[PDB]
Amino acid sequence: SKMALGIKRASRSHTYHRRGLWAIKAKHGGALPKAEKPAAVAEPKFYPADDVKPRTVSTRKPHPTKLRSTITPGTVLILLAGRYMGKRVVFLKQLQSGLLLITGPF
Amino acid sequence: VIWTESAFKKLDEVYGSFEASSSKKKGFVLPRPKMTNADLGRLINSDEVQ
Amino acid sequence: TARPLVSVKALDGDMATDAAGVPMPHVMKAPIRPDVITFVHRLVSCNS
Amino acid sequence: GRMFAPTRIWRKWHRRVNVRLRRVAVASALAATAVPAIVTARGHRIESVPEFPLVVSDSAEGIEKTAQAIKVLKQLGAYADAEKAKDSVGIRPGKGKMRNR
Amino acid sequence: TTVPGSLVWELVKKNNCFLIKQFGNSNAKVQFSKEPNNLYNVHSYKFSGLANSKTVAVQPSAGEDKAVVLSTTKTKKQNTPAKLQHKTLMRKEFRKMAKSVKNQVCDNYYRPDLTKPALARLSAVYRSLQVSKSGIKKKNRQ
Amino acid sequence: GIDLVAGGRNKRTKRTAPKSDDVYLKLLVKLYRFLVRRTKSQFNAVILKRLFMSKTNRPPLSMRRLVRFMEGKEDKIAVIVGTITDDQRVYEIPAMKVAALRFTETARARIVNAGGECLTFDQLALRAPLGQNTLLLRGPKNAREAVRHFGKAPGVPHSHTKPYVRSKGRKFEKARGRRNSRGFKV
Amino acid sequence: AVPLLTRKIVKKRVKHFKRAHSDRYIGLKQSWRRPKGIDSRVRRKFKGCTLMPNIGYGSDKKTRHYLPNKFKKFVVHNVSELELLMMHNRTYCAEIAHNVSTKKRKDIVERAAQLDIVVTNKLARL
RNA sequence: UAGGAGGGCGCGGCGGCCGAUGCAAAACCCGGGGCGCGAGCCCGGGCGGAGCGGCCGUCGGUGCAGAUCUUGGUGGUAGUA
RNA sequence: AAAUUGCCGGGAGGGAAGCGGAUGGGGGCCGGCGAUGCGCCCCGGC
Ligand SMILES: [Mg+2]
Ligand SMILES: [Mg+2]
Ligand SMILES: [Mg+2]
Ligand SMILES: [Mg+2]
Ligand SMILES: [Mg+2]
Ligand SMILES: [Mg+2]
Ligand SMILES: [Mg+2]
Ligand SMILES: [Mg+2]
Ligand SMILES: [Mg+2]
Ligand SMILES: [Mg+2]
Ligand SMILES: [Mg+2]
Repeated sequence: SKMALGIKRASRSHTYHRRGLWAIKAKHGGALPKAEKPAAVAEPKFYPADDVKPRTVSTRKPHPTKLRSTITPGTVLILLAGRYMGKRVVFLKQLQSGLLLITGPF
Repeated sequence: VIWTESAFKKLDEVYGSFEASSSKKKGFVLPRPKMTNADLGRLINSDEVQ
Repeated sequence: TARPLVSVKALDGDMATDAAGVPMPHVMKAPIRPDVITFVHRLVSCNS
Repeated sequence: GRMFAPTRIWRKWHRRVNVRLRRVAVASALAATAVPAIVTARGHRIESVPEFPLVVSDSAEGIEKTAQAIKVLKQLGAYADAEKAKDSVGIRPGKGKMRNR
Repeated sequence: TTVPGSLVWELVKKNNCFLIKQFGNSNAKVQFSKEPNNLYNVHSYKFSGLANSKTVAVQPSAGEDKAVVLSTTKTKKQNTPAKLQHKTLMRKEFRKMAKSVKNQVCDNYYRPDLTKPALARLSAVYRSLQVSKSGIKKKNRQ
Repeated sequence: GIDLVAGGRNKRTKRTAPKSDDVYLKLLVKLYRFLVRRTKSQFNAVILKRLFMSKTNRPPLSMRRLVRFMEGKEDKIAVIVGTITDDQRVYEIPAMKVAALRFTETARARIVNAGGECLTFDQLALRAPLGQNTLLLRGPKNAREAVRHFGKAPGVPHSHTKPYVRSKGRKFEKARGRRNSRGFKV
Repeated sequence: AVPLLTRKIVKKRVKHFKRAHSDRYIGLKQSWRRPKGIDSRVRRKFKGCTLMPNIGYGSDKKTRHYLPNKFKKFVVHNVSELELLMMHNRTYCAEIAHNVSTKKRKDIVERAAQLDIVVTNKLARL
């Protein structure tokens, strides 16, 4: 259902819901809030010759890696590279970075 | 060029002006340019053009 | 009836005078013309 | 042997320019000097010269010696330029340094 | 500049005594102009110290420490070369000095063109003076 | 591959900038690049494309013909991208306002003493940036003496081309091919 | 002293364009000359013969004329011609001219180290 | 291909501009590092021991692989007939 | 200077050598060949 998901996500109304513009019509009365002018530091320590460009605090929020269909907490894996190749381990749980977490047990 | 006053006060008696027979040199009037005022600033930024 | 006035410089050991600026010549206001100057200088220099 | 097409004395050593075109050129040579920006861009050291186009009194006409001439150029701002001319002197590189140049 | 800025540009764009061009007239050509009253020492009509009425020069000074000269041309005194340049020798701290350069370059509408470049040359000049005083402590390659 | 003559790229050629390296005329070129770009006035486009000319595409236009072309149209400003040369074969000339690249000091004296106005193109671009009330004139192109010697051949029938002869006379291209009594009549 | 360049330099060809037949003869230099022959299989471009330069072998315009330093070079003869690189040292690299004394190179390199201008000849002649 | 045109590289001067040079110039050599699609250019090392460049303009006895090309030198031939 | 030759060190060779495009193995070579700094913050003086 990749493309049905594409449309269902792509609806204008469903984008209103997803961005949650209600509860943004809640806080600032009956309207969408204004925005203001940050960055009033006014204290540059040094002036580069090249046209300046600031650090990228990356706003893109990538998807999580999809754990394979044939992986279940409790599945006996087969390691394939590194010092434990051939070793059979038991999969504990696919952790928050995306990598699998396994145990021998030792 | 460093002019003395005597020379500088007879430049115009040598070269003349935009007038026939002004000069000491026959058959010559000062060349006139192809623009009276070549300040593209005031051209491109004056009221009429802008 | 108004042209710029070029101030003269006297020297040390100069008599005081009630003099004014020398009015600017027109040949000092003629067009500046580099293609003609390089043409004519190329041909005038061949002549010696 | 020879050289190919040996040069001959009847090449066109002198060229002619219209007398009015010489006059145009010399007028536009004058008209460009009255500009400090082009006098500078042409290479002269003009940073203490008082005013352009620079003029001195006629009492300059009466001097005799070059000590006096340098004394005169001190008042004006051009002795820096004379100094540039005098310290730049050198031997002309190439086959020029043997042909009386 | 009796004749206007544009005409002096069109007259000196191709050979001027302050221009250093190398590597030939090909695509390799490198062009810098080295007059004092040019900021990036780029040879172009924006920056040029000869093709302009209004130019801002920022130089590390003659024998003396931490003193930066900021000079601006006077628009009206063009035909009086000795009296064409308004120079001020500021030895204050960096922030005060930069406030002064904004005052003299941007906030008086003298020439907002060079609001950024003049402060960039101010940065580079001021640190050049610092290091001429202390020596190399950082390598600044990272 | 693909079927094109010269890869489809334009084989005609026009001036896109004057060969003349005259500083004032490059400045005019700049000014009219700006006017044509921001202004959309076809008149300024024409002034542009005519600054990008030779001198034999810009023949002089004389007072006699200029007065012919401005009898009774003196709220309109004449614009000749070329030269204006006077004419002693004219006696009364209207007080007339004209813009042109050059004025011979006799033509300009003639016009000024007629009481008109003698413009250059920088003055014109102020009071007619779009070409309001303007009268765009060219000179006679095929009037040059060299233009006679062009066309079909001097000696093919039904052609009146001038031949290149080092002197007019009886002995210079009059005998065979110029009369039935010697051979044939061209 | 840190490069402005943010674009990897890829070259479409590193090997030189030597003159065809410079190998068999000694009098023929290595500097390319286009074969103008009528039966020259180099000019007729048979596969297997020394390739000629085209324009297609051009390098990218923003990554042109950068040394592996990732700076465009500029040859300086003296400190005056060096001090014009203060506001370019993130894209230009000063090289001292090959015929300067070491007394003047010490001055150039002294000044460059403080103005923070990258140089490739600060260990030349010492 | 023949042929044409445009933009460039290079050589030797001349008028100007910017400089380098006994702390080592010119020239020449290198398995040295580069830049350019390319003519070429920049730097390092060495020998060398006195002059040389780069830019704009301008010019000319200016670019070599051939001509049973000119001159000079040197090979294999050959320690052979 | 070059063609040409000698010695010294290395490389390879079943009736040519040389050249072009791939990398692989040898050498010779490059430290601008490749970094160690940025902000905050606490003194202790400058
Ligand atoms: Mg002889
Ligand atoms: Mg195709
Ligand atoms: Mg007939
Ligand atoms: Mg054939
Ligand atoms: Mg010859
Ligand atoms: Mg000669
Ligand atoms: Mg030969
Ligand atoms: Mg040898
Ligand atoms: Mg051996
Ligand atoms: Mg091979
Ligand atoms: Mg290899």
